[PDB]
Amino acid sequence: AVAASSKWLEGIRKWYYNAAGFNKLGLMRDDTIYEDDDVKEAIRRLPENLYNDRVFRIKRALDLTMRQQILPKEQWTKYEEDKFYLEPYLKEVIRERKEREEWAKK
Amino acid sequence: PQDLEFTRLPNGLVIASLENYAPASRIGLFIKAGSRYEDSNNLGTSHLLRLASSLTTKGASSFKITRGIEAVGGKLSVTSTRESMAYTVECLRDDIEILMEFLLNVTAAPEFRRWEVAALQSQLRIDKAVAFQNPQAQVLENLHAAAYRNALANSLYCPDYRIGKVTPDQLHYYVQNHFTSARMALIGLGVSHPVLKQVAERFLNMRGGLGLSGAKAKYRGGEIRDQNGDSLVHAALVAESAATGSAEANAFSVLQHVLGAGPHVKRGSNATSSLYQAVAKGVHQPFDVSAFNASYSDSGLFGIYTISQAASAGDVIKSAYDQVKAIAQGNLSNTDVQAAKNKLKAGYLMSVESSEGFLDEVGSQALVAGSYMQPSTVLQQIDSVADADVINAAKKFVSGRKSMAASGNLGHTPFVDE
Amino acid sequence: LSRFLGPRYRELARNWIPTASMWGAVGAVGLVWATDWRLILDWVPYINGKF
Amino acid sequence: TATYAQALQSVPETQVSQLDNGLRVASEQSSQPTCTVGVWIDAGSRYENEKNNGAGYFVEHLAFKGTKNRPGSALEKEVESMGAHLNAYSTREHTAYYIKALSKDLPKAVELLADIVQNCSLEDSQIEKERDVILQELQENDSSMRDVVFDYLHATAFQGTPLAQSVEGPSENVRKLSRADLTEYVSQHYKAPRMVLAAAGGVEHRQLLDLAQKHFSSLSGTYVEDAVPAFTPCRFTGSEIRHRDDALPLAHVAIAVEGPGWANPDNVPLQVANAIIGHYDSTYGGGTHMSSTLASVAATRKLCQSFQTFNICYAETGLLGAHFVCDNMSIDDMMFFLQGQWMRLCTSATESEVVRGKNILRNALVSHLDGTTPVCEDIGRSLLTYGRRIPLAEWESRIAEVDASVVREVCSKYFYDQCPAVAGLGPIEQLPDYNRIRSGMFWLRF
Amino acid sequence: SHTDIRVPDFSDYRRAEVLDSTKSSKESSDARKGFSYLITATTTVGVAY
Amino acid sequence: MLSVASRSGPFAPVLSATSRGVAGALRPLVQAALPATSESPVLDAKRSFLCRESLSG
Repeated sequence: AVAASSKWLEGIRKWYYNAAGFNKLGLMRDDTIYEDDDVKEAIRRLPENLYNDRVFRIKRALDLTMRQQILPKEQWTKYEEDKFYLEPYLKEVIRERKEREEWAKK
Repeated sequence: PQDLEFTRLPNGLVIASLENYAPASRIGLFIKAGSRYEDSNNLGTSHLLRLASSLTTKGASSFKITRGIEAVGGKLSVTSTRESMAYTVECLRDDIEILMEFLLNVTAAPEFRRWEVAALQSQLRIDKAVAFQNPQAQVLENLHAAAYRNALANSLYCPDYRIGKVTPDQLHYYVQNHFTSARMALIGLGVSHPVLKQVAERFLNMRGGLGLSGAKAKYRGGEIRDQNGDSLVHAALVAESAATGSAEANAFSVLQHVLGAGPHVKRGSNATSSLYQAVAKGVHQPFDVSAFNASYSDSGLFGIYTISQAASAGDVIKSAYDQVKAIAQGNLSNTDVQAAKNKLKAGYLMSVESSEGFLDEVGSQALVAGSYMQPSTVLQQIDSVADADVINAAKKFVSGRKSMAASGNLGHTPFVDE
Repeated sequence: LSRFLGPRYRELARNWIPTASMWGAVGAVGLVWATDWRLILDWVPYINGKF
Repeated sequence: TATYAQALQSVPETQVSQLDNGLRVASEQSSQPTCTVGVWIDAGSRYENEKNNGAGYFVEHLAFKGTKNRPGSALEKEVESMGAHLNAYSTREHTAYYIKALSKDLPKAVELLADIVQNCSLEDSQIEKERDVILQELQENDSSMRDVVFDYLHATAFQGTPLAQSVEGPSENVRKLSRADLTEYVSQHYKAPRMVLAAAGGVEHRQLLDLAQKHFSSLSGTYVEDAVPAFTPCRFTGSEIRHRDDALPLAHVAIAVEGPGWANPDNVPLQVANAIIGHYDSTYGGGTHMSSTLASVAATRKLCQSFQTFNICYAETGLLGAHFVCDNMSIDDMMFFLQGQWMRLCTSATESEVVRGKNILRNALVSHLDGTTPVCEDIGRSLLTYGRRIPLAEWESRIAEVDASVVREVCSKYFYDQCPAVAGLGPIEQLPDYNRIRSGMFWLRF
Repeated sequence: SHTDIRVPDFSDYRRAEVLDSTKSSKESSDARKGFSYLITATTTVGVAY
Repeated sequence: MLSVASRSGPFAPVLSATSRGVAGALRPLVQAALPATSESPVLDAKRSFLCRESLSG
């Protein structure tokens, strides 16, 4: 939460984004999350058009990896255009699980 | 004592409370909503709104509502008719201020999330099939569709093509236009009067006036037949009568008890029912007859209801209809009008006896008339009905245009023109 | 973590330590019968099992 | 602003009197313009034997159809012309007749009730006509599956006793019950050290007592015919009845252990325990979120249509258990999860679940006493069961004593290694074997 | 009808004193279910072989 | 002012949280089965009759 050196830390976040390479397969950040029972409930709560966009991006990246190839550089996901589409649905599923758990001990 | 405190807020809300000293409390919210306010593009929205009382709201999740009410042993229920919706909460006297906050969240701040509304659509099919195991449920929905062209023709249950397609935006539009403060009555039975008022300014912040202007109901004289495999024939035959809260409506109530409106003795032969004795002169099979009455804010229906075997259905309907003609040309004894007034008075005092019947009686008075009347004022209106007013109500039935609905094996049932 | 901490977790442990020491003491006296544990064989000398 | 404690003290009291006859007279005044008044009798099918098992239900049919002073339909015309209602019922232990009327027609209502229980005519031509109405009612009750299965449970739990027979009787008794069998039944069981005259609503006790001396004192005030019968108890037997029928769409199962009688103090912690198991139906609004474990599971997996727990009491013995309705591929998982809840209460029962079960029972007994007809029935059968009316303040001090270790103790006494009784109505091929049901009464860890 | 269904007599099979169906299942389960279940007692202490 | 349920005959459905779905006031109207042969048929889906609303405690 520093205010003067949050330009330094904005550059480290960009460096780590490029060094990880899901953008070279045309993926977004929320495509790569590990699917536990919590994440599987947020997936089935998505609207139809966002669910269909996610199934095609994953299928295309799984096909590039079978061939040991990547996309042309003009089609790499940019750092400022990655949409965190799954994050508001996941925070609500987790908040409901904490409430069933505080109820069971009290 | 303390008969009732009655207050109108400056934007329409009606608040009424009675302080008993009973161990249990009951609180109800009564709204002018219901199936007469939907048009042909959103049929069945009121049925799904009735089933959605324990979904997530802005102040409590769906887990907290079910767990919080069950922790103190309370109840929550919704009752609807063609013109009204009623939300009721009851528990023990020390817990009632916990359940009041839940009731104001269900009615004044609902959310309608997509994934919860989509899982509820299959409940519409279960609730309708349970209700239609009674053969009177489908006959009485077909009778309202035969009698009207719009508004009161709409059923209480969602149509079959429409199950699966009630959207969250249709639910948001219905509540925003019909659940407003000038259409609402808040009625308390074991609470105080200043505590309900402070509850009332927590939903006086929004939904401030009248809603929209449903249309007048136009009368249609129609017929709906339904051939099926049921073992008995149900049939109903009505005409247009009189609206709730007029001097002719009291005359139709007296005429219902002259003809007969249900038995008083377990397994008794109905010795003082006029309709039952006339049918039993020539029909020696099992049957049942009754007079039917239904009063609304701008119209009413009155007629007869028969249950018979299939080969006897025309004999029963003609014998019953011939008895109403005898009354309409003057044959009406004075000791019969007096015994009908006794059954009507005693039935009214027995129906306000429990806490559920009393709360319903006060809530329907506040929506239609905007006041409360004691049962001694009601009992005077019944005694002021004259014998000529009862004969005049039986002439309005006989000369009026008929509607009909029937179901069963209809191969010996008459058509409405025969 | 706090997913397992609460007044309900060791609630049913306090109900199950009698079902626990019986988990343990039976297996502890089960370990002498199997491999002829001879320094606890005559812990009580009434078992002269070895001839 | 009162409190729940202050409101229980303000409930009016019941006043009990007695005639030289032996008849008891009880009432509760409550300010209203309507009233209910009736007569409760200690008669029932557990007092009949094999030759007259239909007789007490034949007599309830003829009670509203003519006396010596009011022949035929003159009783019907007199009840209806004042706006009153007239009802009856008949269990295995009790019989009632009661009237709902205005609190101005109480002198006429008490005169009508005394004529019914003392001077019923029982004429031969009405007897042959009523024999056909009863034979058609037996066929109508065969299509109610809950009524058939609860009759099976009494026939197998109490096999060789008079508590096994049914209220209506078999069809061959109905066809043979003569007139002399019915007049002998009335002269033997309709006696007044055995009757209670109850009333509730707007009623004065002193006016009710004066009307009882006027109309009821003609009953003979002793036990002549020297019939002092010895009350002999009824054994419980663990056993089973299976009715296989594959053309029915759903299956009905009921399971019971032996419970306590009416006056046993174990009854209050045993219905805090049944309120923790609960009830369910497919039209309920909040499944998968419900506090009961059996209700939350049957809603999530769609395991049944409905279930409910029961606690049925008699003088010396009783039935305690549950009933459920499901399809043919679901019976085995239903019996597994239910027996796992009985065993989790014999051990492991928490203090937070016992607070919820006490709150449910407080609400159920004050909500049952709303109106003059449920109050008048609570007066008339408490005086035949307990000898008095337990006030609501005394029920509340017996509920406050219950804690988690009381519930954990009383459940182990009645459930833990006991032989249950089971009844089933088809399609029941997956109803588990009796050896596998009986093994489900003991545990694995504890 | 279903009211014509009664259980046939099982008194050919019962534990001897429990056949007296007048006394009720309170003293006749204190000492009825155990000695052939002490046959389960010796079938373990002897199962150890 | 007088209710739908005050004059007898128009319909009402009720829904719960813990109790069963109900319909109407005078639908199972008496002297229908009391002259004989009205069998009540069995379900593939429905509610429990007692509604639990009436148990003494």
